Amino acid sequence: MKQDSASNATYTVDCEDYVHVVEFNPFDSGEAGSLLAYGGISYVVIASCRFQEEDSTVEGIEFKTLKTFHHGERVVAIAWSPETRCDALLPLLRFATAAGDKKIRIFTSDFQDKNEYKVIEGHSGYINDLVFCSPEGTDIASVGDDHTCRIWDLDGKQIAMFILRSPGMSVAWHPEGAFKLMVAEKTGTIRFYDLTTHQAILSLESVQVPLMSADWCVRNTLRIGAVAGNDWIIWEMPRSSYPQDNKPAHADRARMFRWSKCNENVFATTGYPGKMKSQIAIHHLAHPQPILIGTAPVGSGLSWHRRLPLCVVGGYRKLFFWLTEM
Amino acid sequence: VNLERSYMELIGAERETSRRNFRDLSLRPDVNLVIGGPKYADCAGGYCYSESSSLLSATRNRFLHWTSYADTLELVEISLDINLVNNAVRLRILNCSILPGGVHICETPNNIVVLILTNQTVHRLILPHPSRMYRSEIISDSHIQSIFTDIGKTNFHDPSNTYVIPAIPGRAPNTTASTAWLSSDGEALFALPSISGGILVIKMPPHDMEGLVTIAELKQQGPAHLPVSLAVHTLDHDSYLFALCQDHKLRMWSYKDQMCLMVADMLEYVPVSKDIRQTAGTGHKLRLAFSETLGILYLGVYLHTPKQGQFCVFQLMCAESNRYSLDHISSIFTNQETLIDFTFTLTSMDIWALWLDDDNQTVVKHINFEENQAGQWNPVFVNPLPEDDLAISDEQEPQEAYLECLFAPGRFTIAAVQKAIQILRKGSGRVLDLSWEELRKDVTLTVENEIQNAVIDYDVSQEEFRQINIENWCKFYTCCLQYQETLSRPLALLVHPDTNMVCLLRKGFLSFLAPCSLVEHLYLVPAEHLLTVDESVISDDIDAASDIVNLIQCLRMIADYISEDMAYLMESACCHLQSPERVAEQILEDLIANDIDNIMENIQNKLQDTRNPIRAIGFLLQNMDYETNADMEQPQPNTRLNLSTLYGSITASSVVCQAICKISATRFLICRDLLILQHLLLRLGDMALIGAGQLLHSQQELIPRAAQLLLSYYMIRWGSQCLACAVPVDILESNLQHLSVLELSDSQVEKRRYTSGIQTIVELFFEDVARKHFPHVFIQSGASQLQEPLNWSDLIKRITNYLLQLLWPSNPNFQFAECLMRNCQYTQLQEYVRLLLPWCQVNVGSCHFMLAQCYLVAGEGHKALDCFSQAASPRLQYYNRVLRLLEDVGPELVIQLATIAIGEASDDWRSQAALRTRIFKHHLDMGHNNQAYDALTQIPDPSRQLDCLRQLVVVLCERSQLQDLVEFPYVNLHNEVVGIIESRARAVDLMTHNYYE
Repeated sequence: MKQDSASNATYTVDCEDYVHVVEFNPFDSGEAGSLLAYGGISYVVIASCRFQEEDSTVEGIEFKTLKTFHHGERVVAIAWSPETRCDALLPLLRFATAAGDKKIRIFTSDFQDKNEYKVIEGHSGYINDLVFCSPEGTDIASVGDDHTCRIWDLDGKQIAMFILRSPGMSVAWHPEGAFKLMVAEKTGTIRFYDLTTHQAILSLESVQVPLMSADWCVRNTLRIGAVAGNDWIIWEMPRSSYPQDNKPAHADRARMFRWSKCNENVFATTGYPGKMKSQIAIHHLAHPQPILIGTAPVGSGLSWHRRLPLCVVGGYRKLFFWLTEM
Repeated sequence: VNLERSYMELIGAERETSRRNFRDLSLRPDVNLVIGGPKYADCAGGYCYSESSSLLSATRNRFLHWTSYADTLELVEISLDINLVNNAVRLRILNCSILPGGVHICETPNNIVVLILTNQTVHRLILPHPSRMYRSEIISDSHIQSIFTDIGKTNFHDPSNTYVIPAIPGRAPNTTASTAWLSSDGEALFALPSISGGILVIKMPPHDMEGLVTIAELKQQGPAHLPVSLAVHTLDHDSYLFALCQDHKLRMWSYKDQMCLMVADMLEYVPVSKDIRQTAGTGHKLRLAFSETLGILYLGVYLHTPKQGQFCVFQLMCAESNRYSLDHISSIFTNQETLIDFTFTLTSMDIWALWLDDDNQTVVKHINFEENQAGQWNPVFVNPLPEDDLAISDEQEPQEAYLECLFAPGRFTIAAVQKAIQILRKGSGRVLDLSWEELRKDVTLTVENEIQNAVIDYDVSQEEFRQINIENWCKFYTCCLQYQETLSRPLALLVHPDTNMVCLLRKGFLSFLAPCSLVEHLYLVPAEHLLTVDESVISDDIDAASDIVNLIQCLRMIADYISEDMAYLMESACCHLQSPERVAEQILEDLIANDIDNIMENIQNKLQDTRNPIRAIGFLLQNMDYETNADMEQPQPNTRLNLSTLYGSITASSVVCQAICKISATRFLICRDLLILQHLLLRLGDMALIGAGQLLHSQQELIPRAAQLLLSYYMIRWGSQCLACAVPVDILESNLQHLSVLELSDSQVEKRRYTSGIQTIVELFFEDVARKHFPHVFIQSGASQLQEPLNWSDLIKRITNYLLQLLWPSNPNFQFAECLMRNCQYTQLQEYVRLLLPWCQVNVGSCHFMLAQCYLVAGEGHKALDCFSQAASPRLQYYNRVLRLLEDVGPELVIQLATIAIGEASDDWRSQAALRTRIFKHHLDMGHNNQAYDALTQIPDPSRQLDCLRQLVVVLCERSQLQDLVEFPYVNLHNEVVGIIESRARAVDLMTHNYYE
């Protein structure tokens, strides 16, 4: 009976309220720090994080809240826009959020007094995940429990609607190949839609159900990672629609899956918020067991740093950061 | 008497991926292979045990059926109640061709005896009767073996179970007539036509006695005397052999006396033409039925004439001088359809017959040959073959549409898909017993490989790729449809005399016949047979009956002109939550835009003949409504254990749920045509065909009601066509753990059977929930008398209506959504509650509770709040639950949520207090003195400030924040704090305490 030594968070940042979702900026903003957005009960905070591993002048972590957006509803999923930049010439901050009111709110700002938000309506069921589905950041794709994957442009109009057979639980844009959108249905079926033909190219099937998350590997666009039930699942295309690896992630309902943006072999999965403290179990493809197991006492949301090997899990009034030694 | 005129076919889907493990047995008689032997057409039949109608017998709801092609016999035992283990046998009599109608099953109080006739050998098998295999009533349903379990131990080479027919006098060549039976002494006898025109009777000794087989030839003879159909009837020591021969004469034979006792010309009853007497009757058939309660033997004979067939039923009359004569009961004519088989029952006095029309389509009809005033055959609504072409929308991907059509419940059988695969791959690879999911992936991969091989160039246009996709999938679909057409050929009919259970035996699967409700009967009957409907059956008011008939006529005239585009538009509007009223109006405008043949003027003319059309609308919408009141009384746990297995097999579930599917589909079509007709009456009401107040009633109450019924039937249809997903055991167990926290798991985990078969969510609901309540539905109907025989018609009707009332998602028990939160199909669950909640008013609180659980699992806890609170102060209770979780972390959030809870607090001050204690404790541990103090003052308990302050000062003196201690402004209880400190400090020692300082 080896007691798994829960890893303490390398850095901890205090917040004002519960963090329901947290998402780093996966794109280049022009600043020395890597942006971060976390959605609370009724707000959305944009911050700039600078760690010791980037600058020896920073002792620990330097967390600076840049702007606080009033939302009014619980934030369940945040999507960053590729046009997000913090340059002094013409700063522009754009991102999309889904809320508990089944609506999408595109916030635009220049970090100065100009702040606009737009509400997009049309979802007949709650939205589970949304991502920006164009390299220019012009379209927004959201999947939810109305059994639909919709493509919204920036003006709130619907471009296309792909009918799913079950609630989409995670949608992701192909990092390199254009016009290929991945939609992870809850009953295990992962679908790849073509945004120019509005057709489905190919479907993958998980051996376990329900499928709670899916994410692409930015460093290897052939590997797809997911979590279905208790076990994390990995596919490798165009070889076969069957899983390549299938090992237990959490003792109870692995929920979120996020591929590392710096290593093509590391991925973190967060246990479900329930009877146990929400556990993060960071894995390595070469190891049968997680290389790091941390306990976020209640954690929803998981995002990986763009350059460092550093993952974040928004907890209760706390952002827990975990460094995975490469 | 409920004249259940029209029946509907329910496909008993053999959806088990594993072929019933056909125990292959090869019997090798000492007979050489005759190259060039006659090829017999495939045949089939069924046998139903005695006492199958009894509720306590061990043969309850059990029956045997068999299909026999060239040299093979496939026996299957089916039980609607419990799944039988090893219930299939494939007997291959090598070098011998099994006769059409050469298999006869006979029953004894200890054994079941199967008598097989071939072109050269005759066989006899002996299997244990079901009442003798099981001596103990305590047998788990999982292991009840079929009587074919121990067929491998019987010696088939025993010369008492196998005899070779001699060549002289021998059997006539190319003849199919054959009969066999068990005598009163247990001897197995086999009769067949002789070369000389008589009957050749081969008699075996009893199975437990040693004896020599005896051969006798009954003779009265050219090829004109050759029997075409033979049947036997055993009377107390004797076997009366009836011979319907080529020369249009019926001959009754006595085997004991070996003398022909009656000769009856069959032509004295037909409207003779001179040409018939010179043509041989190769198409005649003969069936006998015996009524034990009356001691009457009925003879149903069919006369194949190249111009018009004829059914003739006769009663056998015995004079005092042992002279037998036929009495004419009825003569029924038929159309030019080619008969395949026909049986007639003596409990309902009906002639069941199966034909093939001139398009080779399956046609089944039935008729009452005693109360036949009109000469009309009541129709059976046979499921049509899948459509040749599949319509694909430009937004629908061809792959998904074709997979959904091929793998839809009830469309295609596993064998057709497997055969299309086998031929598409051009390989002789051993097809394993592939699961349905693996079969789907195999189809996808094979047709994808065909697509990639069809794409020669690298620069294919997207439209060109779509066309190649459609073409490849259409080729696959056409091959699948060819093989489903071959596997759907009709072979024979099996009717049960006691339970009225009728079954249609097809070459590839078994299909059950069920009685059709009045609405669907009137809607689906052809137009020529609608003008002759007995208006007394529809209503006691002749005027109301004529109104409903005219209304159904117009309902069909609207349906006969709805193209596939309008039907798909209505179905899409139902899918995307569009309003079906405006959609029906748009379809009406398109119809009036395309009224080329003046159908609209005819609909107007026919509605003019209607006196009260709104009364007819209200009648149709009342018979199609299963909205139940909350008086579904909960089950008392004292149900007799013998009823828990009633209709519990995969076949019974599939048949009942196909009944639900077909009823929902038909009534969806009726409500669609009814909405279109209602918008029509609105547009026409302006020209004074309906009154103002009547029109107000129609547009205020009748159209929203029709739209709600249409959404409801689309809901039940989608539920009956949506496939459930395979859930691994680890996830299901973690789920049943997660719900023991919420205490929805009362039922013990009693080895949930591996559902290796494909089941829709309606079938899963039927097996898990709806089947446990059938004993009480049986008991409440006045069935306290355990002697009444089971009736298939009434039982299937009550079961379908009860499953529709539960599937009208109004079930106050609410176990479908409770289960879909219990399983991890939260998906079909959110869809169910979503498509459900707007229109059904019962279980709103339960729907909201379960939607809250789905959102809790999806990670959305605040909408779980809202749906738990609509589900049910309850809001305060869920707030307390969420506060427990935040406190587990360790507490600004806790503070804020507790503050909201104060406003909502109307009942639990105790819960408030505990949460405040926890907040204070956390804050003090973290080091926040003032916040801890605030949480403290808020506590509604009598003396916590005091204890909490003791804790505070001890912790502080230890933390040594004594300057802060000095600075703190003590309250009115300043003198109290000082006193407590002093007391404690003087009570304790001086060495380990610096409290004096």
